[PDB]
Amino acid sequence: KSHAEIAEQAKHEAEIETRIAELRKEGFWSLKRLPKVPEPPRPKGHWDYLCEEMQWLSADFAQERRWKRGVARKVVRMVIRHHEEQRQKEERARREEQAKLRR
Amino acid sequence: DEVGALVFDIGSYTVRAGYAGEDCPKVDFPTAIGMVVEGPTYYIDTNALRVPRENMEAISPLKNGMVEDWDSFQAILDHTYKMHVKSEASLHPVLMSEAPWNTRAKREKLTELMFEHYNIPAFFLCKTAVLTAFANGRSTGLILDSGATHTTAIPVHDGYVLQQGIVKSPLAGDFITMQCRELFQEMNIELVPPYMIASKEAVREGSPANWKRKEKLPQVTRSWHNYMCNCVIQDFQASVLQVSDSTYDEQVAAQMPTVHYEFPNGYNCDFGAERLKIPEGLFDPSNVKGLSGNTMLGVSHVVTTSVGMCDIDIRPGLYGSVIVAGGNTLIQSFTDRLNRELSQKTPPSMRLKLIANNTTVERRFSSWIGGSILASLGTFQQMWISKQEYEEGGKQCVERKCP
Amino acid sequence: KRPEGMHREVYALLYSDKKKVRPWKWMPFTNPARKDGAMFFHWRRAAEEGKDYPFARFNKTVQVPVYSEQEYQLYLHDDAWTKAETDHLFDLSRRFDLRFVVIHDRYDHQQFKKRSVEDLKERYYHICAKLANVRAVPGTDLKIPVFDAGHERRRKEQLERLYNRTPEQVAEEEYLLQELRKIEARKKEREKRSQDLQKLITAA
Amino acid sequence: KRSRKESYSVYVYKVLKQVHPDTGISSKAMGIMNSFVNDIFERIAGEASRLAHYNKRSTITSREIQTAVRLLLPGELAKHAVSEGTKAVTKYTSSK
Amino acid sequence: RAKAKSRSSRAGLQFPVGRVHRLLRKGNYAERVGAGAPVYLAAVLEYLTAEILELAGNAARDNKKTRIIPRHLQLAIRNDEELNKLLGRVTIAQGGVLPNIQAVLLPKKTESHHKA
Ligand SMILES: Nc1ncnc2c1ncn2[C@@H]1O[C@H](COP(=O)(O)OP(=O)(O)OP(=O)(O)O)[C@@H](O)[C@H]1O
Repeated sequence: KSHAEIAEQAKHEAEIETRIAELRKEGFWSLKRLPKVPEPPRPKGHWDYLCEEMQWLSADFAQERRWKRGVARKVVRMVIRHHEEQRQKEERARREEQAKLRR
Repeated sequence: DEVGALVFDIGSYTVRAGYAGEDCPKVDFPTAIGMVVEGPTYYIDTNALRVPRENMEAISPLKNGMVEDWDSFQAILDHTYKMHVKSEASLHPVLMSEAPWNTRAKREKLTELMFEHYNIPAFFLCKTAVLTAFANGRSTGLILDSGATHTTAIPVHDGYVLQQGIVKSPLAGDFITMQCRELFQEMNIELVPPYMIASKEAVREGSPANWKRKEKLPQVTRSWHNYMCNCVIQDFQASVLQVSDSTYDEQVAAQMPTVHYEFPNGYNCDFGAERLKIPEGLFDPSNVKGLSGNTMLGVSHVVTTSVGMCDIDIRPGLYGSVIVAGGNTLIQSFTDRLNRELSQKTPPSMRLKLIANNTTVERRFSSWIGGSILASLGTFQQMWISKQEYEEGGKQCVERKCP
Repeated sequence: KRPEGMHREVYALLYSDKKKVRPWKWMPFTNPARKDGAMFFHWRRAAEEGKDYPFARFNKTVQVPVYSEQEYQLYLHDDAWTKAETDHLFDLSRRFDLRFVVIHDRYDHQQFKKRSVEDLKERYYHICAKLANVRAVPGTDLKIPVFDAGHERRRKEQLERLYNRTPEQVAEEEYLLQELRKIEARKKEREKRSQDLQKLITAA
Repeated sequence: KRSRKESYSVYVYKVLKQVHPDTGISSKAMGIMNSFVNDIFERIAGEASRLAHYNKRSTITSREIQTAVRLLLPGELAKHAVSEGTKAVTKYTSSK
Repeated sequence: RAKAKSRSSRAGLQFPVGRVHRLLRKGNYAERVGAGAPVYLAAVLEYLTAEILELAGNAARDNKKTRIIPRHLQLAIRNDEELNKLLGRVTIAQGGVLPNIQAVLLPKKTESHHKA
């Protein structure tokens, strides 16, 4: 390199010109972005208490719905197990006749 | 905190009534109740409405999410009170939902109608968007409700609705029903409701239906016949329709597996790209026959417009809390298409986030669940409209206690 | 003989290494947080029938000031604002917990001319500051930090410009982003290095 | 395509906060604590394995771990660990 | 099914009994690990960690710091009679040995008035 470097350098000047053009377009860095916000919060806010209790109860309701569906699945699987175990208990009564012969 | 109450979610399609604190409403019936002018008799039970008799012209007590027939409204309220509720209204406070665009005249007339006729102990009229935000775990956010009549994006900030940001589009369940009607008519499919069918025999795919018409037919109106046809069409929608993942491409639409569906009369056929071209109108109404007009805003367009009309300081929060609800939202792949379009439109800085509630109970009953958890809070006890408040301040009290 | 009698694992570890009468009832109750005396009901225990409602403590209303007609006519007079135009603002503030993002929407644009959020907030804070300045003994935070509405306006405008950026201000803006670093490095590494190298050649 | 590696930082920070609510711990101190945990784990496991092997036993039981704790921990430190383990086993078999 | 309860909660331990038993069963330390071995191991680990953390927090409060660092761990391990016996072979990164006090320099020799 170090020869005919104009082809590479003039590109940077063109980029500077396009940077100025874009700053004119919408702006490069927004002037004085969020310098001051002095609004003092309320002591607590009735609506903030309502939102806190709302979160508390909504999380609870969602968890409760999920747990209720889980418990329903549990009881259904449990009744299926009860029936299957009744039939397995008939089979095991046959096996118990065999085990009594064995004893 | 939890007191015996009755949360009423009077939707344009179905009305959900139940006790505050429950995970699901006690009763859910279609809102297009059949009516016969005998006073007029109304039927507020699925087993008492979809029946082959009793002309029962569908009056649709409400329209556009607002009350339009106060007599039919009183009738449906009475029936809901003593058919499934079965309790005196004077013993249970009432928290009822309302459309955000509901006028003050309605609000006040409804308020006074529940104190001089039912004599309820307390009252409250909350907006559907507020209840939806309340249920999904957000006090600030955008509520996208794609109901039967209209699809609306309602921005909620700090538990209050921003009216200026409300955007509505008629592309709703009615549009889907119309498109299904057009599709059936184009494919030479006779839409025969169940009440007209005496018996049917299995036929090959695509062959004419072999069904027998009942001799002793009911004396139905055009309205009730159209209602039965619309019920069949909604069943077809729930069974077949699917939203396209990306923008509708006919070439890609012809590469998707078909869906089989049998009409009540026995006619059955597989649907290819026609079931994915109808739901495209919701997102892109440009490619819709008979809908020649670009003013109609799609779901993503409605969302972006609703968020654009709000202050920029809250738009980040709105995009960070975009709650999707409604029956139409249950269509397959609707959520994916909506999220993709919003991510493509939503600016990078704005963190787009879609709440992950998509269950039928969670979606269609979001508005009711919101009021159910709102009336079960001890903090909400101080916001009720008491009978004394109405008697002293009058019907206009609805505007101060529940703006 | 081995005493045992307990669980195998615990036993080995230990030795081998030697009427209700509280009826719930449906009770009515009055909420102290209400002034109308509305009587509600609750599922309470029998041991506390008559106790005050506990959630009443969550009723801290916002501190919106109230002033007399004379005070208004004297100090809060404004050519661009009338009493009918000002009282509504404080009413909305008292009704919606003094949040201006919701008060603006609630503004009755039919009887009142259109107002932005920033000017409404400015009018409110100016009324508050005047009420404080005309008060000495109550200590109403005399030195209120009233925000600059003009700075707030230009901030709302510049960020709104930064909002809509779809065509090229969000995608092609990556070019200007890279330029933010190029100009902070190339400009220096060229001109300051030219100065340094000229000084070096002078010393050389 | 994630290559997740595990650690005890979750049970150690919890223990720290339950014993020292106001005092925290740095990341490197957490790594040192995890290394100590793993080292004591290895020591106790190897001791119990060897003890079981001496008695021609193919299973490491709570008794083997108890004697390994008696052996490893010195003086007035073993006793406490043995007592804690016994009280945890008794409270574990009691179905609480 | 019934709400699944972890083994750390049953016994009342913070450290993972599950992960302990996991490392043990596929760690080749034995052929069939007992059900109580991992519980006891996790309990002993938890007790030792609690003790060393107590000592480290005490050292930190004595040094007027909030975040525990290798300095505090080293000090705690080398101060306790039994932990040092247990961790005599161990070395800690960024640690240090117990220091000596420099106050002894003052009442023996200091800079004189010469060209002070
Ligand atoms: N399973 C389903 N799959 C697809 N679409 C369905 C399904 N069920 C209902 N829909 C559609 O959803 C619509 C009903 O909307 P929905 O009742 O949820 O609105 P809404 O909550 O009543 O609105 P509003 O509260 O404003 O009255 C129907 O028109 C129907 O086409």
